Order: sequence, then C-alpha cells, then structure tokens
Amino acid sequence: PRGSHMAHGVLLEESGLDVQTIPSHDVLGRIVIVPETDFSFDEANETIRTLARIDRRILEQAANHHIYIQLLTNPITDEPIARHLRGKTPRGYVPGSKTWDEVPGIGGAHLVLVRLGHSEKGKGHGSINLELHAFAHSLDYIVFDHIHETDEFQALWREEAPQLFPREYFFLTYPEEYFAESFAYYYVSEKTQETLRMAAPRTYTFIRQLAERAS
Ligand SMILES: [Zn+2]
Repeated sequence: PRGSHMAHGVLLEESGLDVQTIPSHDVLGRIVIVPETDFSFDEANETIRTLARIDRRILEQAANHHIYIQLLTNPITDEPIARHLRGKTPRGYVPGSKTWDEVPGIGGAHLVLVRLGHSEKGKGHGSINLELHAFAHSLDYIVFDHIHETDEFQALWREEAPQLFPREYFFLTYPEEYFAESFAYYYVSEKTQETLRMAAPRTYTFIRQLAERAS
C-alpha cells in the first residue's frame, strides 16, 4: 500500500529517515524531499548535515518561502519538468562537451534539484559543494530578492572576486555565481570559511549577516 504523499518523493519529516541528531532537523524536515525509491542513506545524511550548517534563520526563511530541496537518485532530465533538457547543451558550455543529462543540480526556483553522489567539486559541476551552491541560488532569487543585483553586493563582487576566484571563470564573472559559491565557502567547512575570510573579507561579512537582508 503506497500513499500518493510518497509517490513523487517523500518529505524528509514523513520519510522515517532518522535525523534526530542533525541540527535544525525540524526545519530541514519541511524543506528536503528524499527519494521514494531506494537511495543511499549515507549520501542523503551527508547532504542534509551539510545543509544543517546553515544559519537556522536562513533555513526558516527558506521554509516560510516554501523552498524545497529534492534529492534525486536519477538524473534531473528524468524529472518531467526538466525533460526538455535531455540531450541539450547547458548554456556556457561548448556544445559536445556537456549535456544536461550530466548536470547534477539546478537551483534558483522554489524547487532545487540535487542528485545524490555529486556533492564534491568536479562531479559534474565546479562548486566546492553542490547542495549549498544550488540552494544559495534559490535563496538569492526568492528569499533575498535577487540580492546579487544590489549596489552593495555588486561592489563586493567587483572588488573581491578577482582575489578569491582568479582562475574560475563562472564564479569570477557572474555575480549570481559569486554569491552562490561564496555562500558555499562560508558554510561547507571552517577551512573554506577562513579562505573566504582571508581573500574576500567584505564578502565574508556580507554572507555572515545575510539573514538580515531578506525581503
Ligand atoms: Zn550556479
């Protein structure tokens, strides 16, 4: 007997997955959607624990805006709402070098898609952490009302991105990518946070106080 509340994925709080020792699991339980088919508990647990490093207030903002992060075992291009992407080149890549079938995450909308097993840099993407980076796009556009376009953030990007991402074209030259990757550096580990602080101290302070910038 399979309920329709699980047919298209399972909200984490309804999944039976044990997350009682994860910080902010009461909020993440209403944001994260896990697969309704077999999946790796280790991969989901690591992803959710990385998301749990985020300031609780920001997670509450995401939940109150009804942003969801759906963890997939399948490619994004098997989801009906992404099926038009099958076999197509993603913008910014040379055709033949990449297809959307190989892109493991998409952020920006109220539904963030993250394929499990692809978190680390180079696994189909160039971010230090796929789930933080993709979620940050949705935070940027929805919670923070395109904060990467503000005068203050634009000035931080101009002054500090050349110091932090001199060799990483997308993060250097796209303000929304600079925002999302700076967010990931702040939250993925103490080491990456201190790297951000040393190379881009005003950006570090901006991310640190991000929760006070919502709309
Ligand atoms: Zn991105």
